[PDB]
Amino acid sequence: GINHRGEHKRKKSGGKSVLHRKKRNNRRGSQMAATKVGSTKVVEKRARGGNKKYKALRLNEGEFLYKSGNIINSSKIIEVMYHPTNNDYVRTNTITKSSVVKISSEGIKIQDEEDLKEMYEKGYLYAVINSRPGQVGKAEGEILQGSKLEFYTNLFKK
Amino acid sequence: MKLNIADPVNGTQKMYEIEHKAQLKLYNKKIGDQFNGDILDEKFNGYVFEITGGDDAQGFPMSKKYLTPNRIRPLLSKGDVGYRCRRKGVRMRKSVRGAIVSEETNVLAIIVIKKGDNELEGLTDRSNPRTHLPKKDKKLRSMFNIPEGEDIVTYLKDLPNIKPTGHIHERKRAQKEASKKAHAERKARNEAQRQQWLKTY
Amino acid sequence: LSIIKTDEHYRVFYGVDKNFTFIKIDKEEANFKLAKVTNKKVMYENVPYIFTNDGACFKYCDPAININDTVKIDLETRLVVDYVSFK
RNA sequence: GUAAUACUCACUUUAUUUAAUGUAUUAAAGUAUAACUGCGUUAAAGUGUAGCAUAAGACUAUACAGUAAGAGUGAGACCUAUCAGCUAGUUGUUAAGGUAAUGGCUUAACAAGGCAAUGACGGGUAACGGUAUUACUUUGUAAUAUUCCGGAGAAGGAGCCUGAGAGACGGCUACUAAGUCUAAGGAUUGCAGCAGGGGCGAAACUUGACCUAUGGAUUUUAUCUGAGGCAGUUAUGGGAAGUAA
Ligand SMILES: [Mg+2]
Ligand SMILES: [Mg+2]
Ligand SMILES: [Mg+2]
Ligand SMILES: [Mg+2]
Ligand SMILES: [Mg+2]
Ligand SMILES: [Mg+2]
Ligand SMILES: [Mg+2]
Ligand SMILES: [Mg+2]
Ligand SMILES: [Mg+2]
Ligand SMILES: [Mg+2]
Repeated sequence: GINHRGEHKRKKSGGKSVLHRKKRNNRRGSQMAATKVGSTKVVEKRARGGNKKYKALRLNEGEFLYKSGNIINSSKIIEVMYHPTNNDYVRTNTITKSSVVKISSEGIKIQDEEDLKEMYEKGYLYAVINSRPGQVGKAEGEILQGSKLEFYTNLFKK
Repeated sequence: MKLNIADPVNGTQKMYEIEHKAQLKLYNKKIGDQFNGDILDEKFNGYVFEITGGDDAQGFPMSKKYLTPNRIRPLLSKGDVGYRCRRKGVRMRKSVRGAIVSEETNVLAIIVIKKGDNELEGLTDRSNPRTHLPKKDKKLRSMFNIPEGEDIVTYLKDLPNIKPTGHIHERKRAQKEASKKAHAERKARNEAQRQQWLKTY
Repeated sequence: LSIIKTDEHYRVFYGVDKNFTFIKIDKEEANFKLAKVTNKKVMYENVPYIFTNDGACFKYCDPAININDTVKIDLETRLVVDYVSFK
């Protein structure tokens, strides 16, 4: 269906290329699975020689880590704020790797810092994903603190 | 059409023939729907009947899940109605018939739910005896209340022989405990070496 | 290799002209076996290990045995008995 | 079919997967369908409804060796100027998806790069690459379907299931070119496998016996084996010899 071969592309000089064999099963691809937000759902895959893969169609209640106090706690996922490569994913609410989100601060026990205090009055905090959702099958990430919060907030919608 | 009927409580099945003027009553009825036997004949008064299968004039069977009057050709797989497999994972096309009953139905398979007034001389009268017994000892002991666990002997004392399967499941259950005996003593031998290995160093 | 009948034992190594030979040996040599270490590291739960050429694993050996030294396998208790260093 | 991505040689894979093998570590009552019995169907090819039908089975995880395979870098290889400019996912940066895995392999955003008289880009081949092996030679040329290693295809194209490993064709689905059976409703075929027939040509053999020896199928002493042996037809060639003393 979808191949990853290299025999079809042009040469370094720009001349055309010619094929001599059919499509092999060794280089075999799949379509994109866009992980949405909703009620949870996980389907299984079969890879080469056993080795089962997990893909997540609709994800909820991802895990996150507090960097200062060094504890890990679960939270809900509300909205997406920024996506690096394509800016259309923010209106469709798809979660991929390295895309910042907005999480509930209910179970989280935060320390007293100047920056997080004003958002902690409301329910929301910020986090950034660090795991492949479509292949591992679950999201994990870090909570934004310090100058890392200064970098992303210049890129927000405003 | 000629109807096929069977008795689930008696184990007898028989065939019968319909007049033509009762055949138009049975049109547009999905497989799996009950109907009263009064509209078919006067002989079948008080009878409750249910449709469960049928064949075509060319021999093609009728499916359950397709909901059409005419012929269809789907890609069947293992276990469906119409295709009996001979290899593994090998699926192919066939030709089946839809669920609803029209003028091209040739025979019908009909179950008996509730007996009417009159008894059938060949269907409802005689009973056919059962033929096979379970091999599992736990349900074999429930029908014949014997506590001393002489399954073949007390059946010979009751005397058609039945061969139980309690010997087979006992064999691998003995072999499963056989591994745990030899595996556990292995953990003692390396620990006696380990404490001895740390005495010098 | 040996036959249980007739008490015949042989050691297998090459001759002189790159061919396989079989040399009859004694019962005092019939016990043991020689091999050569290729790799050594510490496995799970802090247990040392030494890996030979054929793929046997051995633990809790003498710390004076290095990566390239040879061992002497008893072949009946499957325990490392003697070693010869590399120099 | 492919003028090089295929092949040969020298390197890398900390960027990857491996059923059957070897040595080790770990863990441990309930629930279907067959064969069977019994009622049937159609020209054929195949298929259906019952007997709460009834059996054996199914609901541990990893290391390191060992075989097998995938993916990269560089160098070599026919004729043509009456073929001198060529290339736009083309060259690069950032980010993501996907694969067992590196990578414009695919997609967003930005930029203008990349190759050439040391022959780019085109055209032709009556072109499968090396090699064991033959000739002719004073630094080496020419042939190499033929023994062995490697690659590609099963009328032409595309797509996929099972599986450790197939884009498989003595496995399945569709279209195109050729068909065959019928009670006219439908059903069905791939001899570049061994014999054999037809066509084409100047041009090439028995519709034969068998597991004796070498091997393969998860222990191969009795199962299978047109793989592989043993015989018949032919001035394809090379030897040891005859037709007298
Ligand atoms: Mg049944
Ligand atoms: Mg683009
Ligand atoms: Mg050649
Ligand atoms: Mg042909
Ligand atoms: Mg093949
Ligand atoms: Mg092939
Ligand atoms: Mg094919
Ligand atoms: Mg064939
Ligand atoms: Mg032939
Ligand atoms: Mg000839």
